[PDB]
Amino acid sequence: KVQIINKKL
Amino acid sequence: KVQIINKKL
Amino acid sequence: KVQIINKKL
Amino acid sequence: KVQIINKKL
Amino acid sequence: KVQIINKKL
Amino acid sequence: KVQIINKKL
Amino acid sequence: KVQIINKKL
Amino acid sequence: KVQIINKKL
Amino acid sequence: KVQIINKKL
Amino acid sequence: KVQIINKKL
Repeated sequence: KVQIINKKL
Repeated sequence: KVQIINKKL
Repeated sequence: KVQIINKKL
Repeated sequence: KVQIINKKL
Repeated sequence: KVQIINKKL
Repeated sequence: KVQIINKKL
Repeated sequence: KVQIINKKL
Repeated sequence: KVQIINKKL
Repeated sequence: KVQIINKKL
Repeated sequence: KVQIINKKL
């Protein structure tokens, strides 16, 4: 897996 | 796994 | 695993 | 494992 | 394991 | 920037 | 910047 | 900067 | 800076 | 700076 989980609030 | 979990609040 | 868990609050 | 757990509050 | 646990408060 | 540069050879 | 540069050879 | 430079040979 | 430079040969 | 420079040969 190559993955980015990005969450901006 | 290559992964970034990034969370900005 | 290569991983960054980054959390800015 | 290569890992950074970074938490800024 | 190569790891940094960094916590700034 | 949130970025992964992954290169497998 | 949140970044991983991963290179496997 | 939060960064991992990982190189496996 | 939070950083890991990891090199395995 | 929080940093690890790790080199295995």
